[PDB]
Amino acid sequence: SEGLLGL
Amino acid sequence: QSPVLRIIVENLFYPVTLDVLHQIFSKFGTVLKIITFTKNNQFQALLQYADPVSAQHAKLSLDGQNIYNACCTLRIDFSKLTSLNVKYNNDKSRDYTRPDLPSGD
Repeated sequence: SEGLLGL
Repeated sequence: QSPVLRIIVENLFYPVTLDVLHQIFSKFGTVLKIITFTKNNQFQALLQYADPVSAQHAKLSLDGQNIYNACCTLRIDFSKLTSLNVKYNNDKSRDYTRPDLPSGD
């Protein structure tokens, strides 16, 4: 469930 | 083949702006217009590429993908709309080919 962008 | 994609962002645990959608989808083509809205209690958007192949490419590459870690899952399908009509440039809609549009009213 990793994302395309970071937070 | 339609150049317009219908997008639903599920598990919206962090705000997703129109501009972030532009950033992500711009990797696959030239984004001409984007309109976001709420329907069926879900954040949704219509996004228009100049090339139907870019739309196809984005759908294949991004469908089911999370925008950020553990949230904001993209659900993507093709729209039967051949293009999009945007009246304003603001936080909810944007026509990247018409910088002259008002922001409201």
